[PDB]
Amino acid sequence: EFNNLIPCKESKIFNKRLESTIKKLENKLSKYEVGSSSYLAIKNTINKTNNRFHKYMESGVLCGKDGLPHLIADGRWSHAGEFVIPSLLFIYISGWIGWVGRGYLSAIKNTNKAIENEIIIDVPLALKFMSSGFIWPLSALREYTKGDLLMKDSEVTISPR
Amino acid sequence: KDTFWTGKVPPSTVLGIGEKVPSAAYIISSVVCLLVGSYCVYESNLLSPLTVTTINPLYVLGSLLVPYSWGLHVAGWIQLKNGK
Amino acid sequence: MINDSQIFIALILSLVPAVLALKLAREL
Amino acid sequence: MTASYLPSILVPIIGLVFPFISMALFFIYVEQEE
Amino acid sequence: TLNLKMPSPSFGGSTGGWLRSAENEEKYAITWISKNEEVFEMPTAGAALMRSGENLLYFARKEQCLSLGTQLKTQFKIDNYKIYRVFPNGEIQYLHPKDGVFPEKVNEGRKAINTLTRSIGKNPDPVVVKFINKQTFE
Amino acid sequence: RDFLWAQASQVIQSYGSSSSAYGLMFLGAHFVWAFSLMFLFSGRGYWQELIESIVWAHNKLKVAPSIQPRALSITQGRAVGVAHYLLGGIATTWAFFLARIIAIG
Amino acid sequence: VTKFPKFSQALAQDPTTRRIWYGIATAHDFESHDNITEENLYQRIFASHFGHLAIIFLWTSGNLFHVAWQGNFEKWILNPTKIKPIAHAIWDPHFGQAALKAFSQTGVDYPTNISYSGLYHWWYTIGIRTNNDLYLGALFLLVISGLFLFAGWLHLQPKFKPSLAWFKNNESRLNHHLAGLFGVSSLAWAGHLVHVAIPEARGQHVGWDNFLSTKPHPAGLEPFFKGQWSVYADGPDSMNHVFNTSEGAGKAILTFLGGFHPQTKSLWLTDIAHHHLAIAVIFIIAGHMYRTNWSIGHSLKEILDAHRAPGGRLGDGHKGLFETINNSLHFQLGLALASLGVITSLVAQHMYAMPSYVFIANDFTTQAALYTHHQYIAGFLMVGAFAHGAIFFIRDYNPEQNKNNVLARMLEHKEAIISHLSWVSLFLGFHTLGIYVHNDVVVAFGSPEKQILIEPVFAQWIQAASGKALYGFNILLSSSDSVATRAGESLWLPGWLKGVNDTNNSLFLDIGPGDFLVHHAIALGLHTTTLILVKGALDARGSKLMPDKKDFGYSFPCDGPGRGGTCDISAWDAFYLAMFWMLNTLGWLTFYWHWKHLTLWGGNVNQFNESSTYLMGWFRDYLWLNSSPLINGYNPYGVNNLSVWAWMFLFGHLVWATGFMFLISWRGYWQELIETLAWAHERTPLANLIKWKDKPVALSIVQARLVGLAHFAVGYILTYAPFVIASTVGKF
Amino acid sequence: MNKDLLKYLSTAPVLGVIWIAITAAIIVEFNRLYPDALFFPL
Amino acid sequence: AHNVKIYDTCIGCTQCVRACPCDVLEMVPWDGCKALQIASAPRTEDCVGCKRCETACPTDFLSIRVYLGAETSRSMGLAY
Ligand code: CLA
Ligand code: CLA
Ligand code: CLA
Ligand code: CLA
Ligand code: CLA
Ligand SMILES: CC1=C(/C=C/C(C)=C/C=C/C(C)=C/C=C/C=C(C)/C=C/C=C(C)/C=C/C2=C(C)CCCC2(C)C)C(C)(C)CCC1
Ligand SMILES: CC1=C(/C=C/C(C)=C/C=C/C(C)=C/C=C/C=C(C)/C=C/C=C(C)/C=C/C2=C(C)CCCC2(C)C)C(C)(C)CCC1
Ligand SMILES: COC1=C(OC)C(=O)C(C/C=C(\C)CC/C=C(\C)CC/C=C(\C)CCC=C(C)C)=C(C)C1=O
Repeated sequence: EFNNLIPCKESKIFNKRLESTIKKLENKLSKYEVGSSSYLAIKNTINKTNNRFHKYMESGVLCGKDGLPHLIADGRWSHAGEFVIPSLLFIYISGWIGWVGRGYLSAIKNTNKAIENEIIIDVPLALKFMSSGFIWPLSALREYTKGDLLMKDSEVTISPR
Repeated sequence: KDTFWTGKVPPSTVLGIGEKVPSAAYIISSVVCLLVGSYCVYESNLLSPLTVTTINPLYVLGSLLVPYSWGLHVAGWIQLKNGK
Repeated sequence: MINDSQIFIALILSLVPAVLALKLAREL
Repeated sequence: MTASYLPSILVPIIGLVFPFISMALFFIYVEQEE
Repeated sequence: TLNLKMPSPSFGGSTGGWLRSAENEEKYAITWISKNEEVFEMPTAGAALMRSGENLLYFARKEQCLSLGTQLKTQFKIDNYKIYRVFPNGEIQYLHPKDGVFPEKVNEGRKAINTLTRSIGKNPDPVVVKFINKQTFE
Repeated sequence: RDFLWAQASQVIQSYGSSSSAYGLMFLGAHFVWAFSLMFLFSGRGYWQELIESIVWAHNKLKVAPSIQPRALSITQGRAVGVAHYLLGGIATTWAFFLARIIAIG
Repeated sequence: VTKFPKFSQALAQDPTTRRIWYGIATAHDFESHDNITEENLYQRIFASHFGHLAIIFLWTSGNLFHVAWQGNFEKWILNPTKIKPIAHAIWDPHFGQAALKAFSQTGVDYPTNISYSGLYHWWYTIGIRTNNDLYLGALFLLVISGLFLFAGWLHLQPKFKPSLAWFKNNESRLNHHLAGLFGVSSLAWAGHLVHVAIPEARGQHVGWDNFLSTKPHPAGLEPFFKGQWSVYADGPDSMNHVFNTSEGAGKAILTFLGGFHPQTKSLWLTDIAHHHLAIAVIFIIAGHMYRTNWSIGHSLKEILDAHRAPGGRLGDGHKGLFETINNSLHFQLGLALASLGVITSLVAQHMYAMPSYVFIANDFTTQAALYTHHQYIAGFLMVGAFAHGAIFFIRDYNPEQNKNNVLARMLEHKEAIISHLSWVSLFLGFHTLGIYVHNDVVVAFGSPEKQILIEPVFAQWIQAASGKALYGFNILLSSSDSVATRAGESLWLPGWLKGVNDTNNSLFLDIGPGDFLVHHAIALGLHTTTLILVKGALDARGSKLMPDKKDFGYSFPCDGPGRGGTCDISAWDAFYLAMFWMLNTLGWLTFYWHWKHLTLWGGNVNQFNESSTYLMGWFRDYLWLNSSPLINGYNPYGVNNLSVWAWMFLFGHLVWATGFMFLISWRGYWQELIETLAWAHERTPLANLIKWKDKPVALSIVQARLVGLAHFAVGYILTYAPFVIASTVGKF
Repeated sequence: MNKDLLKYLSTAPVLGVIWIAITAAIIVEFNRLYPDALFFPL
Repeated sequence: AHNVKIYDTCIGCTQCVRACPCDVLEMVPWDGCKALQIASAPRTEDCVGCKRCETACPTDFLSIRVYLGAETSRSMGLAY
C-alpha cells in the first residue's frame, strides 16, 4: 500500500531537489574568495544540506510526487519514529511538568504563604517536586485508585442550572 | 397510558398490541424470524450476486424478518422478566 | 419569441398576488 | 407600445418613485400620535 | 416654597446650560445658603462664584443638581441645599431632601417601597409568567 | 491594484531568499493584527464565564491556583486590543516597505 | 404617545429615535408583544408562513419570466459548454457607452448579466426546451403565489382560524408530512422524470398536449401489474448517447447504472427516477407510524416516556420531553434549523461530487458559486439553531417538569461539557497553527524537505473502501475478492467504480498533506464555533458572575461595570461572537474548495499539493495570484465585463471596514458627540426653525453590536462573492 | 548569598525568564549539534 | 421607568443609597437585620439605570437589583 508514495532514496524528484539546491549554493559560493569567512559559511550550508538529504534517503521515509517526505501516523510500527515515538516522549515530558506543578500547588496550599508562594516561588520546595517527576505515571495511577486525584462533584462550586 | 417505568424491567404495556403474548411465543418466533430472514438475505445477495433478473420478492419481504426478530427477542425478554 | 401580449398577460396576472398581498398584509 | 419600452418606464418607477412613496408613508405612520 | 426672585451665583455663561426642553418639559432648581463668597465648579463646566447668603441655580437634569449638591457637601461642607422640579405651567415639586433628612440616614415615617420578602435566588422561572402580565421579579 | 497588489510582489515572493525574514514578518504581522480583533470586538463577561468552566476542571483535579483567574479588566481588554492592532498594522507596512525598496532600490 | 409600535406600549412611549429602531427590530418577535395569547401566536405564525411561501413562488416566477423574456435559453441548449447563459437585461442610465459595450458580449444586442445560478442547466435537464415552456412555468407559479397569499388571509378570518389543538396535533402532521409532503411529492417527481424529462433527453417531445397519449415505455403498465418490473430496466441509454437526441438512446425508464453519463458528466436520469420512486415508497410507509383517528400506530408521548436505559445512566431518560418540546416553538425551530443546516451542507458536498444537471460540471463558475452559496446558508442555519436553543432555555425551559431527564442532565454537567470543548479547541488550535508555522519557517529558509507533512491515510482508506484504487489499500470495494465487491458487481459497481477511479471529475478527489492540515483547521472552526454557541445556551440561564441571568432575558447590554465588569454576558452576545467564528470557518473551507478546484480545472494539482502546506502558499498562490483579473475589471486603460465585480469587491471591503466602527467604538462616545450636534442645531439661525419630533440619541449598546455584525457579515459575502466569481471567469 | 537578593531572584518573572531561556538554549543546542531531525531515527 | 427591587438579604449598610446619583433610594426602618434598616426605592421614575447601587452592594448575591425597562427622557439622561 501507499502506491502514491515511494521511498525518498528511489525518488527522482527528491534527488533533483538536492541537485537544484546545491547548484544555487555553488553559484552563491563563486561570488566569494576561497578561504574568506563568507566562502566558508556557504560551504558549511552546502555540507549541512548534503547531510540532510542523505540522512532522509537512508531512513526509509516515504516521499510524495512533490518529492518531499510524507509521514505516516496510523500506528504501524514501520513508521513508529515518525509519530508514535515522538508522542511517547511528549507525553512523558508534559505529564512530568503537569504532575510536579500540581504537587507544588498542593504543598503551598497547606501553608500561610499559599498566595505568596505563587508569585515568589519557594525554590527549594519547587526543586523537590521537580526532582520527583520521573515516575509520574505510577504516582498518578495510584493517586487515582486511592481516591486522592479527584474532588467529588458535590465539593466543587457550580452555577445555577 | 403513562409508559414511564423505573428499575430494570419495563411493564409489558410497552408492547402495545402484543402485551398479552406469552414469553415463549416471542422467544421461539424470534429465533425462527432471524434464521429465515438470514436465509433470505443469503439466498438473495450472498449465494451468487444480485442481478436485475434475479430479484425474488419473497426474499426481499423475508429480509424484513431480521429487524423484526430483534423486536421479538426484546419483547420476549420483557415478558420473561415480567413473569408472562 | 415571447410576444408583447404574453408580457401583458403576466403583468395583469401579477395584480392578483399584489392585491392579495395587500389583504394579507393588512389582516396581519 | 412594445415590450422593449418596459425597462425605461418601469425602472425609474421602482427605483425613484415607489421607494420615496414608501419612505414617505412609513415616515407618516411612525410619527402619528393617534 | 422655592422663591423665584432668589439671587444666583456670579457666572459669565457657557454653552453647557439648558436648552428648549427645559422651557417646555421640566427644569430643576437647587438653592443653598453659603457663609462666604467662594469659587465652585459648574456641573455644566466652568468656575462660578457662590454668593454669601442665598444661591439659586437652574439645570436641565436632576443629576446635575445632585452632582452640585454632592460637591457642596464634600468640598464646602454645605448641607442645607434643596432641589425642586419646575414645570412650564409654573408648578413646583420639592424633591430633595424629601422629608428634611438625607436618604442615607434612617428616618421613622418612611415606608418600604419595592422590597421583596425573599432572596434573589427564589424568583420564579420566565416560563411560569408566560402569557401573563407578571414579571419574575414582581 | 497599482500600490498594494503590485508593490506587495516583493514581500510575497521573498521565501527562499535573504528577504525571507520580511515575508515571515509580513504574515506574522497580519496574524497579530487579526488577533487584536478578538479583544476589540468581545467583552469580559463572556470570558469570565468561560474561565468559570475551566476553573471547574482544575478544582476537580485539585490543581486550581490560590491566585484566582480573572478575565482582563474592561479597560485592559481595550488596551491589549489597540496595542496588538497597532503592532500588527505597523509591522505589516514595515515588512512590505523594506522588502520592496531593498529589491528595486 | 406616538402609536408605532402598536404591539409595545413600552416602546411607543419612548421619546427618542430608539422607538423607531426597536420597533423594527422586535416586529417579528410575536411572543414578546402586548397581550399575546398562545392561540393568537400560532395563528399569526401560520399566516406569516403563507406569506413566506408566496414570496418563494414569486421569486421562482421572476427567474423563469426574466429568462423567458430576456435570456438566451433557446440558443444556449444548442451549445451549452460554449455559450454563456443570460440572467436578465441591464437598464442603467448611469452607464457610459464603454460599459454598455463591455456588457453586450453575450451574443445578443443589449447589455446583460450572465447567470451563475445553474438554472439553465437544471431546466434543460428536467425537460424544458422553449421560452414558452418557461413562460407557462412563470404564469403557473404566479397563480400558486396568489393561492398561498389567499390561504394566509383566509386562515386569519374568524370561522377559519385553526384551534390550538389543531396546531399541536403532532401525530397527524408527521403522518401527512412524511407520506404526503415528502413521499407523494417524491413519487410525483419520479412521474415527471419518467413521462417528460427522460423522453425529452432522448429527443422526444412530451408536453401537456400529448402526454395522455404518449406511453413512457412501450410495454405500458402491463409489466407493472404482472410484477415483471425488470422490463423497465432493459435497454439503458448507451455510453454514446447524445443528450437531447435519439442517437444512442435507450428505452429503460428505471435503472441502477451508477456513475455518470459520459457526455453530460452527470448522473443518469433513469437512476434519478428510480431513486425518487424508491424513497417515495419508504416515506409513504414511514408516514403510517403515528396514531391518528384509527387506534393503530404510535403515540409520540408514549415512545418518549418509555425510553430510559434500565442501568440508569440516562437518569429518567426522555420523560417530560414531549411536553417540553410540544410547548416550545423555539425548541422546534432549533431542531428544524439544525436539521436543515446539516442537509444544506450535504447538498453542497453531494452536488459538487455527484452532479445531476447536464454540463454543469463544465460550468466552473456556476459550480463554485453553488458550493459557496449553500455552505454559507448552512453556516447561518447552524448558528440560528443554537441561538434558538439558547432562547428555549430562557423562555420555555421548566426545571420542575424536566427533573432528571436527559435535558436536565445536560445542565447538570455543563462545566464538564464546556471545559472539554475548550480543551479540544485549544488542542487543535495550538498544533494546527504550530505545524503550519513550522512549515512556513522551514520553507522560508529554503528547506521544504524539513516540512511536517502528514498523509491523510484514514480518509484515503475510506476512499479505498468505496473502490478508489490509487492508494493500493486493497480493502472492500478496492479488492476484487471482497464479499462487498462481489455483492454489487452486477448492479451499480461498474458505473460507480469508473467514476471513482476517473481523475477528471470531483468524485473522490486525490488528497495529500495539504488536505490534512486544512481539515484540522476546519475541525478547529467547528469545535470553537460550537464552544461559543454551547456555552451561550448552557449558561443562558445563569453563571457564577450572573446567577439570575434568566430574569434579564436573551438579549441585554450587560450588567454594568461591577463585579469586575460584565460586557457581552448575555446569551445573545454568544450568538454575536459565534457569528465571527462561523464566517471564519466558512472562509477556510470555501477557500479550500475553490483553490482545490482552480488547480484541478487548470491542470496543475501540483500547485495545490506543494503550496498548500504553508500559509504563504495560500496568501501568494491563492489570494494574490487570482486577484489579478478581478482588480483589472476597470483600470486607466478601460473596462471589461468584470468591472461590476471589481466595484462590488471594493464595496465589500468598505462595508466590512465600516462594521469595525460599530464593533470597536462603543456607545458613550457617540452620545456625547450627538449632544453637541443637538446644541448646534438649536442655536443655528434659520435651521432652528425646524424641530425634530424624536429626540436624537446614539444607537443602543446591543444595537451597535448588531449593526456592526451586519456590516461585517454583508461585507464578508460581498467581498468573497465577486472574488470567487471573477477569479474563475478570469482564469477559464 | 544575600537573602533579599535571593528572594528577588525567586520572583515569577525572573524565574520565568531564566527557566525559559535555559529550556530554549537546550533546544537550540540540540538542533545545533543534531540538526534536521524530522523523525526519531531508530 | 427602570425597576429597582430590594431583597431581604439586605444588611442595611446604606452604600447603595450613598452611591445613587439620582436620589432614587433611601433607608427605612426594619427588623430583619442588625442595622435595623433596609434600602427602599420610592423614586424609580428618576432612575437612570447606571447600576452604581449594585456595584456598591456587599452581599452575595446582590440585595438590590436594577431591571432595565421602558425608556423615558429622564431614564435616557437627556438634557435636550
Ligand atoms: C501545573 C499547572 C497546570 C496543570 C496540571 C494544568 C492542567 C490542565 N489544564 Mg490548565 N492552565 C494552567 C496550568 C495548569 N493546567 C495555567 C498556568 C493556565 C493559564 C494559561 C492554564 C489555562 C488552561 C486553559 C485555558 C485550559 C486549561 C485546561 C487544563 C486541563 C487540560 C490540559 C490543558 O488543556 O492544558 C492547557 C494549558 C496550557 C496550554 C497553559 C500552559 C500550562 C503551563 C505551561 C503550566 C505552568 C506550569 C507551572 C508554572 C509549573 C510550576 C511548577 C514548579 C513551581 C514546581 C488540565 C486539567 C483545559 C481544560 O479545562 O480541560 C478540561 C483548558 O481549556 N488550562
Ligand atoms: C438499545 C436499543 C433499544 C432498546 C433496548 C429499546 C427498547 C424498547 N423500545 Mg425502542 N427504539 C430504539 C432503540 C431501543 N429501544 C430505536 C433506535 C428506535 C427508532 C428511533 C426505537 C423506536 C421505538 C418505538 C417506536 C417503540 C419503541 C419501544 C421500545 C420498548 C418496547 C420494545 C418492543 O415493543 O418490541 C417489540 C417490537 C416489535 C415486535 C416490532 C419489530 C420492530 C420493527 C417493526 C421492525 C421494523 C420493520 C419495518 C421497517 C417496518 C414494517 C414495514 C412494512 C412491513 C409495513 C422497549 C423498552 C416501544 C415503546 O416505547 O412502548 C411505549 C415503541 O412503541 N422503540
Ligand atoms: C425559519 C427561520 C427563522 C425564524 C422563523 C426565526 C424567528 C425569529 N428569530 Mg431567529 N434566527 C434564524 C432563523 C429564524 N429565526 C437564523 C438563521 C439565525 C442566525 C442568524 C437566527 C438568529 C436569531 C437571533 C440572534 C435572534 C433571533 C430572534 C428571532 C425572533 C424575531 C426577531 C425579529 O423580530 O427579527 C427582526 C430582524 C431584523 C430587523 C434584522 C434585519 C435583517 C438582517 C440584519 C440582515 C440585513 C441585510 C441587509 C439589509 C442586506 C444589505 C444589502 C447590501 C447590498 C446593501 C423570531 C422568533 C430574536 C429573538 O428575539 O428571540 C428572542 C433574536 O434575538 N434569531
Ligand atoms: C487570528 C485571529 C484570532 C486568533 C489566533 C484567535 C485565537 C483563539 N480564539 Mg479568538 N476570536 C477572534 C480572532 C482570533 N482568535 C475574533 C475576531 C473573535 C470575535 C470577537 C474571536 C472570538 C473568540 C471567542 C468567543 C472564543 C475565541 C477562542 C479562541 C481560542 C480558540 C482555540 C485555539 O485555537 O487555541 C490555540 C491558541 C491560539 C491559536 C492562540 C495563539 C497562540 C500563540 C501563537 C502562541 C504564541 C507563543 C509564543 C511563544 C509567542 C509569545 C509572544 C510574546 C510577546 C510573549 C484561540 C486562543 C475561544 C477560546 O478561548 O477557547 C478556549 C473562544 O471561546 N475567540
Ligand atoms: C471604512 C471604514 C469607516 C468609515 C466609512 C467611517 C466613517 C466615519 N467615521 Mg468612523 N471609525 C472606523 C471606520 C470607519 N468610519 C473605525 C474602524 C473606528 C474605530 C476606531 C472608527 C471610529 C470613529 C470615531 C471615534 C469617529 C469616527 C468618525 C467617522 C465619520 C467622520 C466624518 C465623515 O467623514 O463624514 C463623511 C462620511 C464619509 C466620508 C463616509 C462615506 C461617504 C460616502 C462615500 C458618500 C455618500 C454616498 C451616498 C450619499 C450614499 C447614498 C446611498 C443611499 C441613498 C442608498 C465618518 C462617518 C468621526 C465622526 O463622527 O466625525 C464627526 C469620529 O469621531 N469613526
Ligand atoms: C389594468 C390593465 C393593465 C394594467 C397593467 C398594469 C399597470 C400592471 C401592473 C402590475 C404591477 C404593478 C404588479 C405588481 C406586483 C406586485 C406583487 C405581486 C407583490 C407582492 C408582494 C408580496 C407577496 C409581499 C408580501 C408581504 C411582505 C413582503 C410584507 C408583509 C407580509 C406579506 C406576506 C404580505 C393593462 C394596461 C395591461 C391593460 C389591461 C388592464
Ligand atoms: C442547544 C439546544 C438545542 C439545539 C442543539 C443543536 C443545534 C444541535 C445540533 C446537532 C447536530 C448538528 C448534530 C448532528 C449529528 C449528526 C450525526 C449524529 C450523524 C450521524 C452519521 C452516521 C450515523 C453515519 C453513518 C454512516 C452511514 C449511514 C453510511 C456511510 C458510513 C457512515 C458511517 C458515515 C435544541 C434545539 C435541541 C434545544 C435544546 C438546547
Ligand atoms: C474582551 O477581550 C477579552 C478579555 O477580557 C477583557 C479576556 O479576558 C480575554 C481572555 C484573555 C486572558 C484572560 C489573558 C490571557 C493571559 C495569559 C496567557 C495568562 C498568563 C499566564 C502566565 C503568565 C503563566 C504562564 C507561565 C509561563 C508560560 C512561564 C480575551 C481573549 C478577550 O478578548
